[PDB]
Amino acid sequence: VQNIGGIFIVLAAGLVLSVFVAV
Amino acid sequence: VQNIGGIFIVLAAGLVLSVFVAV
Amino acid sequence: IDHKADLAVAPLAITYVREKVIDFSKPFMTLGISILYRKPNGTNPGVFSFLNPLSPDIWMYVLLAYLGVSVVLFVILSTRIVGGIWWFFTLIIISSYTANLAAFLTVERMESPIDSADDLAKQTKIEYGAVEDGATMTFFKKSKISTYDKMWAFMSSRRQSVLVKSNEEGIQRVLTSDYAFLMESTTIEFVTQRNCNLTQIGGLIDSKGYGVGTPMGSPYRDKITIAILQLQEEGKLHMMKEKWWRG
Amino acid sequence: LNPLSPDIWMYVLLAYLGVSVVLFVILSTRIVGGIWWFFTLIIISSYTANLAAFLTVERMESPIDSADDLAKQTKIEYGAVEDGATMTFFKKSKISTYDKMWA
Amino acid sequence: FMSSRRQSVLVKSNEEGIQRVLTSDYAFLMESTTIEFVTQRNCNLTQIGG
Repeated sequence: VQNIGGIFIVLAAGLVLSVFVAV
Repeated sequence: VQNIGGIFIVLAAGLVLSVFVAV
Repeated sequence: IDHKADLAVAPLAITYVREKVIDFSKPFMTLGISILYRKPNGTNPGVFSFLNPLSPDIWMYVLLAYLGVSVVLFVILSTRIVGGIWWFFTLIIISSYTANLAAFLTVERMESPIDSADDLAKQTKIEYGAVEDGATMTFFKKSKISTYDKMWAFMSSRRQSVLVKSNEEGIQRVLTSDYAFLMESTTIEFVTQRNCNLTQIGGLIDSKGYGVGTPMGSPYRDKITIAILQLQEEGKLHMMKEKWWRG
Repeated sequence: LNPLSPDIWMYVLLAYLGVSVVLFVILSTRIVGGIWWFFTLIIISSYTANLAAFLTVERMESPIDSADDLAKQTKIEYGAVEDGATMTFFKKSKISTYDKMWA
Repeated sequence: FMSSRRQSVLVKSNEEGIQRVLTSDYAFLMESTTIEFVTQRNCNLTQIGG
């Protein structure tokens, strides 16, 4: 929550960017 | 926080000149 | 003063407001006003839980998420960049944990231990008082120092439930709630030797004297005075002190 | 949402991508690796110190739960109804919490 | 703060004031001419404040 919610959001964004790069 | 930015870009220009000299 | 008693041997403090009414002998015991409080019932140790994280369930969410993305990194150039990205993400997590722990430790270090009586005079959450119709209450009325004037003003503001009738009710009032008492230090020494759960915070405020209460205008008081001075010369008062205050 | 002024991390991001691509297009490698590791450690330490200062300032200001905690607090302003009830008691109160609340 | 502890922290003479500064964690408060004589005499002490 709060700071950790933004941490989870940027973790999911890094996961989506890793999925896009990895193709 | 811009006090850190000035010494940061001075050291960045120093490492750029170090890369230019060493290569 | 009504001559229903010809001697008083119960320990009463020698003050100016009672010297003009009745007479006393030499003080067989010296005295100081001090504050009784409970010991600090904190400092939770790590015998069962030691509080490793802050926001602990969401810390477990962080650990589960990083283990899941470690499994994702295991199953699938880009590997170096993704591992470095999660490396400085863990560095961000470590920095946030360090900042929160440093804030908690700096808050915990900057605390007031209410050692002096003026620290008790400043705050109002820690209720305080003394024995009703005693020498400590009468001393707080005539005290022209503003700290004890503030303490007596707070005592008189909430007088319905702060002035007990006996020192056993003093122990029953310290042992519950957040109450501190202002009374005679020999009684504090007795209840701290008997019970090792309380502290005497602060030193002696002012000196007094335990004399023998006599009706005013008697040579009986002078004979009692010479008898007490010879008895303290005889040293049996020290033997009674070592007999009764021990244990 | 740092209390420090933004876009310095954007400068670090653009300069980091620039030094990464001028490393990629070419004893100097360990030197520039240690230099960039030390400077990113400096940036991480400064960010950690600023977060610690902001968290200490936030945790120093406790929520108001009592009258004396409100009296020590200064940013939240307080008052009551004038010339009547709950004002004349504050006019003639000698307790230090209520004296500092009449202040 | 001084008058609440008026029988413990207050000296009776000037010789008690200089020794309590030297021995214990304590600062004295007196007229500046005697402090000028002490600072010209002794080197381990100094004068604070206007």
